[PDB]
Amino acid sequence: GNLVPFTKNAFKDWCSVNGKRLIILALEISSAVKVNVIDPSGLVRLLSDLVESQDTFVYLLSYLQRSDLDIMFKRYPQIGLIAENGNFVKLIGAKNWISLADKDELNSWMPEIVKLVESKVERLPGSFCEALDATVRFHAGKSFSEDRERSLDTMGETIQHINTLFEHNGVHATLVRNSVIVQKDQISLKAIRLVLSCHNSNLDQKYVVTHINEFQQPMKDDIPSNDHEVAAVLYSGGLTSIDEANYEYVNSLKKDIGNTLTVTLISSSNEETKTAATYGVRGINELLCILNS
Repeated sequence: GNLVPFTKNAFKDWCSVNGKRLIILALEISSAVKVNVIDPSGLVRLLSDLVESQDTFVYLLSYLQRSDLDIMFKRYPQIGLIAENGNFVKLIGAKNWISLADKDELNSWMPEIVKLVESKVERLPGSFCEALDATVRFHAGKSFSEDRERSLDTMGETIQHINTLFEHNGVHATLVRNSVIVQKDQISLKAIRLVLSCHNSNLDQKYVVTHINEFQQPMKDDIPSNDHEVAAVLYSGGLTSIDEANYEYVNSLKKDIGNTLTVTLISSSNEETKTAATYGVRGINELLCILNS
Protein backbone atom coordinates (compact mmCIF):
# COMPACT_ATOMS: atom_id res chain seq x y z
CA GLY A 1 0.00 0.00 0.00
CA ASN A 2 2.99 2.28 0.54
CA LEU A 3 4.71 1.12 -2.65
CA VAL A 4 5.40 3.41 -5.57
CA PRO A 5 2.73 2.76 -8.23
CA PHE A 6 3.82 0.78 -11.28
CA THR A 7 3.62 3.12 -14.29
CA LYS A 8 4.33 3.07 -18.03
CA ASN A 9 7.26 5.42 -17.42
CA ALA A 10 8.83 3.12 -14.82
CA PHE A 11 8.35 0.21 -17.21
CA LYS A 12 9.79 2.11 -20.19
CA ASP A 13 12.75 3.17 -18.06
CA TRP A 14 13.32 -0.50 -17.24
CA CYS A 15 13.12 -1.29 -20.98
CA SER A 16 15.77 1.33 -21.69
CA VAL A 17 18.61 -1.16 -22.12
CA ASN A 18 20.77 -2.69 -24.82
CA GLY A 19 20.06 -6.42 -24.80
CA LYS A 20 17.39 -9.02 -24.03
CA ARG A 21 14.50 -8.46 -21.62
CA LEU A 22 13.17 -11.31 -19.45
CA ILE A 23 9.71 -11.01 -17.93
CA ILE A 24 8.35 -13.55 -15.47
CA LEU A 25 4.69 -13.30 -14.53
CA ALA A 26 3.34 -15.27 -11.57
CA LEU A 27 -0.35 -15.21 -12.39
CA GLU A 28 -3.40 -17.30 -11.56
CA ILE A 29 -4.54 -18.61 -14.94
CA SER A 30 -8.05 -20.03 -15.25
CA SER A 31 -10.31 -21.07 -18.13
CA ALA A 32 -13.33 -20.58 -15.86
CA VAL A 33 -16.02 -18.17 -17.01
CA LYS A 34 -10.13 -14.21 -6.29
CA VAL A 35 -10.51 -11.36 -8.79
CA ASN A 36 -6.95 -11.12 -10.13
CA VAL A 37 -7.37 -14.14 -12.37
CA ILE A 38 -7.18 -14.25 -16.17
CA ASP A 39 -7.68 -16.72 -19.02
CA PRO A 40 -4.93 -17.82 -21.46
CA SER A 41 -6.38 -16.04 -24.51
CA GLY A 42 -6.88 -12.86 -22.49
CA LEU A 43 -3.28 -12.93 -21.27
CA VAL A 44 -1.90 -13.34 -24.79
CA ARG A 45 -4.23 -10.72 -26.27
CA LEU A 46 -3.44 -8.16 -23.59
CA LEU A 47 0.30 -8.73 -24.15
CA SER A 48 0.24 -9.12 -27.94
CA ASP A 49 2.57 -6.17 -28.58
CA LEU A 50 4.92 -7.15 -25.75
CA VAL A 51 5.42 -10.73 -26.93
CA GLU A 52 5.83 -9.84 -30.61
CA SER A 53 8.97 -7.88 -29.69
CA GLN A 54 12.11 -9.76 -30.75
CA ASP A 55 14.32 -9.00 -27.74
CA THR A 56 11.71 -9.87 -25.12
CA PHE A 57 10.90 -13.20 -23.48
CA VAL A 58 7.76 -13.61 -21.38
CA TYR A 59 7.30 -16.57 -19.01
CA LEU A 60 4.29 -17.61 -16.97
CA LEU A 61 5.03 -18.99 -13.50
CA SER A 62 2.14 -21.19 -12.43
CA TYR A 63 1.29 -23.78 -9.78
CA LEU A 64 -0.58 -25.80 -12.41
CA GLN A 65 0.63 -29.14 -13.71
CA ARG A 66 2.21 -29.56 -17.13
CA SER A 67 -0.80 -31.25 -18.70
CA ASP A 68 -3.18 -28.43 -17.70
CA LEU A 69 -0.80 -25.75 -18.98
CA ASP A 70 -0.24 -27.60 -22.27
CA ILE A 71 -4.01 -27.65 -22.80
CA MET A 72 -4.29 -23.96 -21.93
CA PHE A 73 -1.45 -22.65 -24.06
CA LYS A 74 -1.23 -25.14 -26.94
CA ARG A 75 -2.20 -22.38 -29.40
CA TYR A 76 0.16 -19.87 -27.79
CA PRO A 77 3.79 -20.97 -28.15
CA GLN A 78 4.95 -17.34 -27.72
CA ILE A 79 4.61 -17.71 -23.95
CA GLY A 80 7.22 -19.58 -21.93
CA LEU A 81 5.84 -21.87 -19.24
CA ILE A 82 7.01 -22.76 -15.76
CA ALA A 83 4.82 -25.47 -14.20
CA GLU A 84 4.24 -26.55 -10.58
CA ASN A 85 6.00 -23.43 -9.36
CA GLY A 86 9.29 -24.30 -11.01
CA ASN A 87 9.53 -28.10 -11.13
CA PHE A 88 9.08 -28.08 -14.92
CA VAL A 89 10.06 -25.56 -17.59
CA LYS A 90 8.99 -25.27 -21.22
CA LEU A 91 11.29 -22.74 -22.89
CA ILE A 92 9.81 -20.55 -25.61
CA GLY A 93 9.59 -22.55 -28.83
CA ALA A 94 10.34 -25.87 -27.11
CA LYS A 95 8.23 -28.98 -27.74
CA ASN A 96 9.30 -30.67 -24.52
CA TRP A 97 9.37 -29.90 -20.82
CA ILE A 98 12.58 -29.69 -18.88
CA SER A 99 12.37 -31.47 -15.55
CA LEU A 100 14.14 -29.42 -12.91
CA ALA A 101 12.55 -31.85 -10.47
CA ASP A 102 14.59 -35.04 -10.14
CA LYS A 103 12.45 -38.03 -11.10
CA ASP A 104 14.22 -40.35 -8.64
CA GLU A 105 13.43 -37.87 -5.87
CA LEU A 106 9.81 -37.73 -7.06
CA ASN A 107 9.50 -41.51 -7.24
CA SER A 108 10.94 -41.81 -3.73
CA TRP A 109 9.17 -39.04 -1.80
CA MET A 110 5.88 -38.17 -3.54
CA PRO A 111 4.11 -41.46 -2.65
CA GLU A 112 5.07 -41.01 1.02
CA ILE A 113 3.91 -37.39 1.02
CA VAL A 114 0.60 -38.24 -0.67
CA LYS A 115 -0.07 -41.09 1.77
CA LEU A 116 0.63 -38.78 4.72
CA VAL A 117 -1.68 -36.06 3.39
CA GLU A 118 -4.42 -38.58 2.60
CA SER A 119 -4.35 -39.84 6.21
CA LYS A 120 -4.95 -36.27 7.38
CA VAL A 121 -7.89 -35.97 4.99
CA GLU A 122 -9.53 -39.01 6.60
CA ARG A 123 -9.40 -37.43 10.05
CA LEU A 124 -10.65 -34.04 8.83
CA PRO A 125 -13.97 -34.33 6.93
CA GLY A 126 -14.44 -31.75 4.19
CA SER A 127 -10.73 -31.58 3.45
CA PHE A 128 -9.09 -33.09 0.38
CA CYS A 129 -5.75 -33.94 -1.20
CA GLU A 130 -4.50 -32.64 -4.54
CA ALA A 131 -1.53 -34.60 -5.85
CA LEU A 132 0.29 -33.23 -8.89
CA ASP A 133 3.55 -34.64 -10.31
CA ALA A 134 5.99 -32.83 -8.01
CA THR A 135 3.78 -31.00 -5.52
CA VAL A 136 1.07 -31.97 -3.06
CA ARG A 137 -1.61 -29.64 -1.72
CA PHE A 138 -3.74 -30.31 1.36
CA HIS A 139 -6.97 -28.31 1.03
CA ALA A 140 -9.05 -27.42 4.09
CA GLY A 141 -12.12 -27.34 1.85
CA LYS A 142 -15.37 -27.43 3.80
CA SER A 143 -13.60 -28.26 7.07
CA PHE A 144 -12.60 -24.59 7.19
CA SER A 145 -16.22 -23.46 7.45
CA GLU A 146 -17.33 -26.37 9.64
CA ASP A 147 -14.70 -25.38 12.22
CA ARG A 148 -11.99 -22.91 11.21
CA GLU A 149 -10.07 -23.49 14.44
CA ARG A 150 -9.95 -27.28 14.05
CA SER A 151 -9.01 -26.86 10.39
CA LEU A 152 -6.13 -24.46 11.06
CA ASP A 153 -4.99 -26.66 13.94
CA THR A 154 -4.93 -29.74 11.71
CA MET A 155 -3.10 -27.90 8.93
CA GLY A 156 -0.51 -26.52 11.36
CA GLU A 157 -0.07 -30.01 12.79
CA THR A 158 0.41 -31.38 9.28
CA ILE A 159 3.02 -28.74 8.46
CA GLN A 160 5.05 -29.79 11.52
CA HIS A 161 4.64 -33.49 10.65
CA ILE A 162 5.79 -33.06 7.04
CA ASN A 163 8.63 -30.68 7.88
CA THR A 164 9.97 -32.93 10.63
CA LEU A 165 10.11 -35.93 8.29
CA PHE A 166 11.08 -34.35 4.96
CA GLU A 167 13.08 -31.18 5.70
CA HIS A 168 16.36 -33.12 5.33
CA ASN A 169 15.33 -33.92 1.75
CA GLY A 170 15.02 -30.22 0.93
CA VAL A 171 11.22 -30.44 1.07
CA HIS A 172 8.91 -28.23 3.14
CA ALA A 173 5.21 -27.71 3.81
CA THR A 174 3.85 -24.15 3.95
CA LEU A 175 0.48 -22.63 4.81
CA VAL A 176 -0.89 -20.72 1.84
CA ARG A 177 -4.38 -19.29 2.26
CA ASN A 178 -6.50 -22.22 3.41
CA SER A 179 -4.19 -24.98 2.25
CA VAL A 180 -0.86 -26.65 2.92
CA ILE A 181 1.47 -26.84 -0.07
CA VAL A 182 4.37 -29.30 -0.11
CA GLN A 183 7.23 -28.47 -2.48
CA LYS A 184 10.96 -28.63 -3.10
CA ASP A 185 12.91 -25.84 -1.40
CA GLN A 186 13.50 -22.75 -3.56
CA ILE A 187 12.26 -24.55 -6.67
CA SER A 188 10.76 -21.30 -8.08
CA LEU A 189 14.10 -19.55 -7.57
CA LYS A 190 15.93 -22.38 -9.33
CA ALA A 191 13.50 -22.24 -12.26
CA ILE A 192 13.90 -18.48 -12.62
CA ARG A 193 17.68 -18.93 -12.53
CA LEU A 194 17.42 -21.65 -15.19
CA VAL A 195 15.26 -19.58 -17.54
CA LEU A 196 17.49 -16.54 -17.00
CA SER A 197 20.61 -18.65 -17.71
CA CYS A 198 19.15 -20.01 -20.95
CA HIS A 199 18.44 -16.59 -22.40
CA ASN A 200 21.43 -14.89 -20.75
CA SER A 201 24.05 -17.40 -21.90
CA ASN A 202 22.24 -18.69 -24.99
CA LEU A 203 21.93 -22.29 -23.77
CA ASP A 204 20.11 -24.87 -25.84
CA GLN A 205 17.83 -27.40 -24.18
CA LYS A 206 20.14 -30.38 -24.63
CA TYR A 207 22.86 -28.59 -22.69
CA VAL A 208 20.46 -27.70 -19.88
CA VAL A 209 19.09 -31.25 -19.65
CA THR A 210 22.59 -32.76 -19.73
CA HIS A 211 23.76 -30.34 -17.04
CA ILE A 212 20.55 -30.25 -14.99
CA ASN A 213 22.43 -31.07 -11.77
CA GLU A 214 24.02 -27.61 -11.94
CA PHE A 215 20.58 -25.97 -12.09
CA GLN A 216 19.43 -28.11 -9.15
CA GLN A 217 22.31 -26.96 -6.94
CA PRO A 218 21.57 -24.53 -4.07
CA MET A 219 20.93 -20.88 -4.98
CA LYS A 220 24.05 -19.96 -2.97
CA ASP A 221 26.44 -21.14 -5.70
CA ASP A 222 26.18 -18.66 -8.58
CA ILE A 223 28.86 -17.62 -11.06
CA PRO A 224 27.32 -16.58 -14.40
CA SER A 225 29.07 -16.94 -17.77
CA ASN A 226 30.78 -14.00 -19.51
CA ASP A 227 27.50 -13.33 -21.28
CA HIS A 228 25.18 -10.50 -20.36
CA GLU A 229 22.72 -11.19 -23.18
CA VAL A 230 19.90 -10.33 -20.79
CA ALA A 231 20.08 -6.68 -19.71
CA ALA A 232 16.73 -6.44 -17.91
CA VAL A 233 14.70 -8.81 -15.71
CA LEU A 234 11.19 -8.24 -14.35
CA TYR A 235 9.11 -10.35 -11.97
CA SER A 236 5.46 -9.75 -11.15
CA GLY A 237 3.47 -11.65 -8.56
CA GLY A 238 1.21 -11.38 -5.56
CA LEU A 239 1.75 -11.21 -1.82
CA THR A 240 2.67 -14.74 -0.80
CA SER A 241 5.78 -16.10 0.93
CA ILE A 242 6.85 -17.68 -2.34
CA ASP A 243 6.38 -14.41 -4.23
CA GLU A 244 8.50 -12.74 -1.57
CA ALA A 245 11.40 -15.13 -2.12
CA ASN A 246 11.16 -14.39 -5.84
CA TYR A 247 11.07 -10.61 -5.29
CA GLU A 248 14.15 -10.74 -3.09
CA TYR A 249 15.97 -12.91 -5.65
CA VAL A 250 15.12 -10.74 -8.65
CA ASN A 251 16.00 -7.63 -6.61
CA SER A 252 19.40 -9.15 -5.84
CA LEU A 253 20.06 -9.72 -9.56
CA LYS A 254 20.73 -6.00 -9.97
CA LYS A 255 24.41 -6.79 -9.33
CA ASP A 256 24.52 -9.24 -12.25
CA ILE A 257 21.93 -8.14 -14.79
CA GLY A 258 21.62 -4.36 -14.85
CA ASN A 259 17.96 -3.39 -14.82
CA THR A 260 15.66 -5.28 -12.46
CA LEU A 261 12.08 -4.57 -11.46
CA THR A 262 9.72 -6.27 -9.05
CA VAL A 263 6.01 -5.46 -8.91
CA THR A 264 3.20 -6.94 -6.85
CA LEU A 265 -0.55 -7.04 -7.31
CA ILE A 266 -2.20 -5.20 -4.42
CA SER A 267 -5.81 -4.83 -3.33
CA SER A 268 -8.29 -3.62 -0.75
CA SER A 269 -7.25 -4.78 1.56
CA ASN A 270 -3.82 -6.36 1.69
CA GLU A 271 -2.33 -2.87 1.86
CA GLU A 272 -0.75 -3.45 5.27
CA THR A 273 1.03 -6.66 4.24
CA LYS A 274 4.81 -6.26 4.04
CA THR A 275 6.62 -6.92 0.75
CA ALA A 276 10.03 -6.69 -0.91
CA ALA A 277 8.45 -5.78 -4.26
CA THR A 278 9.43 -2.26 -5.34
CA TYR A 279 6.20 -1.44 -7.18
CA GLY A 280 2.50 -2.19 -6.78
CA VAL A 281 -0.46 -2.51 -9.18
CA ARG A 282 -4.10 -2.74 -8.14
CA GLY A 283 -5.32 -4.99 -10.96
CA ILE A 284 -4.19 -7.51 -13.56
CA ASN A 285 -5.56 -5.49 -16.49
CA GLU A 286 -3.56 -2.49 -15.32
CA LEU A 287 -0.43 -4.62 -15.00
CA LEU A 288 -0.77 -6.10 -18.49
CA CYS A 289 -1.64 -2.75 -20.09
CA ILE A 290 1.59 -1.27 -18.74
CA LEU A 291 3.66 -4.27 -19.85
CA ASN A 292 2.13 -4.09 -23.33
CA SER A 293 2.77 -0.36 -23.74
